Amino acid sequence: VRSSVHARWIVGKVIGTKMQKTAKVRVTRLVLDPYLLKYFNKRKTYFAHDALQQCTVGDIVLLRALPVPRAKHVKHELAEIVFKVGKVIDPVTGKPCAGTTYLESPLSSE
Amino acid sequence: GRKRAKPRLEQDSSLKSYLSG
Amino acid sequence: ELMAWNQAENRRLHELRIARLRQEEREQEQRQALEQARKAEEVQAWAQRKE
Amino acid sequence: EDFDTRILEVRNVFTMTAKEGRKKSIRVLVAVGNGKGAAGFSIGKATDRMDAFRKAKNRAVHHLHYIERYEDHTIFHDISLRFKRTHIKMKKQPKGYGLRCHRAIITICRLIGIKDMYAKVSGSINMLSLTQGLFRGLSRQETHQQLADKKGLHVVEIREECGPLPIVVASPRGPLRKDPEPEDEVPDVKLDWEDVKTAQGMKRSVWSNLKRAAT
Amino acid sequence: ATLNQMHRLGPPKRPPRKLGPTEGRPQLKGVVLCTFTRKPKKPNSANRKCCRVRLSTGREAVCFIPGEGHTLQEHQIVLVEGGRTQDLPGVKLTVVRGKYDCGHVQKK
Amino acid sequence: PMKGRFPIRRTLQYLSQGNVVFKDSVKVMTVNYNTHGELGEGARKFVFFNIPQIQYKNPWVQIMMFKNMTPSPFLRFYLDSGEQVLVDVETKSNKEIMEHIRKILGKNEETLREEEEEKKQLSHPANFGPRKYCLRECICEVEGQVPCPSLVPLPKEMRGKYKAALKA
Amino acid sequence: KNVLKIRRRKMNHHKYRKLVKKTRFLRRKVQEGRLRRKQIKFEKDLRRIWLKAGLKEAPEGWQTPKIYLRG
RNA sequence: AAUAGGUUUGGUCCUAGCCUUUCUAUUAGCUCUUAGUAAGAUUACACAUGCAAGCAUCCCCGUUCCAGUGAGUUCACCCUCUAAAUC
RNA sequence: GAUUAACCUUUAGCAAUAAACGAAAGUUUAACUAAGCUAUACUAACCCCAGGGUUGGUCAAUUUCGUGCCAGCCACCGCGGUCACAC
RNA sequence: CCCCACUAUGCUUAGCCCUAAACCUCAACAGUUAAAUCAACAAAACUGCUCGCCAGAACACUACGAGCCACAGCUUAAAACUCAAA
RNA sequence: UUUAUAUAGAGGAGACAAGUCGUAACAUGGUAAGUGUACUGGAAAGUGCACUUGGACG
Ligand code: FES
Ligand SMILES: [Mg+2]
Ligand SMILES: [Mg+2]
Ligand SMILES: [Mg+2]
Repeated sequence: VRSSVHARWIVGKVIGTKMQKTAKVRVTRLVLDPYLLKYFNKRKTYFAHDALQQCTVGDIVLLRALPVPRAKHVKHELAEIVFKVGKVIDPVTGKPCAGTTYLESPLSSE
Repeated sequence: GRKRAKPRLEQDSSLKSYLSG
Repeated sequence: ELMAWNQAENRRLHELRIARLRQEEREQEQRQALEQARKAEEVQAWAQRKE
Repeated sequence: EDFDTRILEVRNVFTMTAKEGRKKSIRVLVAVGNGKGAAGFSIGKATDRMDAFRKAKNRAVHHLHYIERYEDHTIFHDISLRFKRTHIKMKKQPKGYGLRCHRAIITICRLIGIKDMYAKVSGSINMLSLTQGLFRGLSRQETHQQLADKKGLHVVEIREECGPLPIVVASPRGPLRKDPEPEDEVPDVKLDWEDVKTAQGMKRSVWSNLKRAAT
Repeated sequence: ATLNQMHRLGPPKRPPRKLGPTEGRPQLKGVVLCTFTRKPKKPNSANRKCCRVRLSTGREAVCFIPGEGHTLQEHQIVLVEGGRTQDLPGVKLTVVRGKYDCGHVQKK
Repeated sequence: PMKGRFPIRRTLQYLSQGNVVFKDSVKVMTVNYNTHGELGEGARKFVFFNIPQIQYKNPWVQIMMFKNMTPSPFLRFYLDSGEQVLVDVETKSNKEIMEHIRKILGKNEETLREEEEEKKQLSHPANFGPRKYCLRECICEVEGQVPCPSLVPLPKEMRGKYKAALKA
Repeated sequence: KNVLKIRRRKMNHHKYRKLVKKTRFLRRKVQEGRLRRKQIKFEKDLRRIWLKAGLKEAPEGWQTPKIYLRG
């Protein structure tokens, strides 16, 4: 559990898969503008270890901080692909969905 | 030629007289 | 305890959603019946005119 | 005899006429008020300043507004209005706050009979525009009784000095509504950036809250 | 400007305040290279007493000598301060009377 | 006036009204919602109103929004232990959503009061120092004690300039 | 409206074109010298790149093109 | 940036800059009685002279601190881990 | 010393506190303490002991002369060619 | 300025140049006609949202830098001195 | 060895005695004005092509 990496858990968007076994993820945090008091997204690039190369450019993934940085920039491991790109499984119902419409209705399995 | 004072800059002493009495 | 309560609330909301989905699917079945009633006549008229 | 007259501006308007060329005339803006909520203002054009004064005040006494005053010392609610290119933001203030307003507004408020008020003037500081916009805003304000009659509800005043005691300042004269007014968690109002900055304390100003003579 | 544009550009940046003829200093020691008179711009008509002096910064500049009468000559040490001479274009320095070799204004 | 609809949202007085303060376990909160839909309306208004306040009260919690990804809006909190808390928010108004998340993950008022007491315990009243930290800068402020020489000069006997004369 | 701003712009442009016509040869020579300096500085930057990289000379088969010449 | 004010014109309205009024600091002129307190080279330019680190039954310890300067400059803060140091 | 518009004494004591050392009495310390210099600021006093700036408008406040677009003045607008509330 | 003759040019083919008072001098999208309709004029007044742009005048459709098939060029675009206006 | 790198012919901007010179602009400003571009002219400008009304009209 103890780790030297600051961000222990981060949900981000994969924006790169070119590196071997390492996905380039973009993580956006709300930041308060001190002058406008409005929250704006600030995006930071992280490198996540992906042993199975299951990350596709564009899916939403969850990254868990590694106990130690396995590389210069690789400090996190791909914990879970929260939303596969174009293959979202609706967590509320468990059925697959394509945008705001169900591919399989929740009533289908009754 | 000679200087010609601006019409808008001419002093008025009516207020001085009114405040005096 | 809070996690169990949240899961119970999720189950209750899922049941309500299932009921709402059943009602909406019956309504959509009626709407599709009306749409097919219109479309069959439209296509029959178009095909007869083309023939 | 109950009315007092105060000059707001005197201007030497020069008109170009066919024969005499530049002709001098005096345009004077005056305000008259009895100190009991009845006040007005007028413009007077003349060749002599005293004739302009006489014309302006004798005409302003015929154009009297009536400014409703909360507790006979301040306005009923915060006002923010733009007349032409002049923005006037007046804030209702408690007793003893005094008049912290543009000097013309201070004069007009003394004529009306307002003792406590705040006022910031932005945009053009045209004296006539400021004066008549001020009169418009003061005249169009809605009293607590009018609000209670409109919405059919008790207008309850909450004072920090009086603790949680609810003070009813106005009750509708007709039937009283039974359904509570909807309590939106987020009101939809247009705030002022200056007011928000002042409340948050970021409104650093070397000119705000400067000690000044009694008003 | 929209809120997004304001956030992108950030708060407005104060322009760098321009240093005056004194380079941001209340006074400057100078050596009077020469003295002469300058005609003020119209409509003012006069012969303003001025002197070119070399400042302690190495720059040479024209300074205005106020008062009536002066013993200022070449190689005399003076102290110059800011404050433009209104009727003289380009003269943005004034000699402090009574300091260094600049004797006080000789009365009468 | 202040730009934008509902400018009150951009005031510290409003951002500080978030009653929801997450426990230390919460690290990530994902808000999936749909930009259109009568059922998701409350969730939408939640994102319009409560996401700022929450983020103000929990600066170290990563909040990330997702528009029109699932047919139904929902929150999904991630805890430090690895647990994922899925909270369906369909048909719920924004106030109800805030109440629910406060109940299931927000700190109780007792914990907040205890933390406030802990914070207040740091500034001991009896300490003396700069006004930034202590209530008083010197003991001379306390009445009865010998006052500051800058205000009331000390007697010549108590001043070293004449204690040295007594030494002579 | 009046065209005082437009007239001032027109006069400025006329004066600028007159100045260019008067000294077009000197301007052309200055521009040629500037292009020469530009190419020299670009070549020096590339040389600095491959020198810091550790290569004792330019890579095999590499010649810096004259990217700042009309020809 | 204000409770604002002066200033464009023959005149008005608007936009706009400049300046005024307020509060500090340094320097300068002129002037200056006492007492208490606080603060105090322009210069990372060059330094005469004097002093500023000793202690102690020897070994050790200390002179790496305090004091000084602001030349340089995202080493100052949080977390993880873990030396030296103290108990 | 030089330099800059910028200018503290070639004082005293380890009595207090802090540091170093010692088992300790103690010892040392230009740290510090107590003084010296300076209207840079704050506080207090004056019984005899007040000067500096300003007085066209903004902006509180000018009598009489002299000067005559000269000499000069201004923060901004501006004043001065014979009777200047602006020198 | 007028008359006559005549050339580049207006035309075609293939490249280049990339400018305009390129102006409805009205950014795009959505909504409103209720308030206060509203500095003025132009063209009734506004609201929501987004992008672009401006922060006294002149210096300046300039200088330098950079880019461009452009080589008396175009795009981007200053500062110093000066004024109390524009 | 060219360039970099430390001043110095020459240009440009503003002001100065300022008026002289042309009368281009403001009136249908004496030939409506202007944008872009090109050629001619030492220059004051003139003309070609398109556009604009920020001109007029039976
Ligand atoms: S500050 Fe307390 S005695 Fe001076
Ligand atoms: Mg020009
Ligand atoms: Mg067109
Ligand atoms: Mg657009």
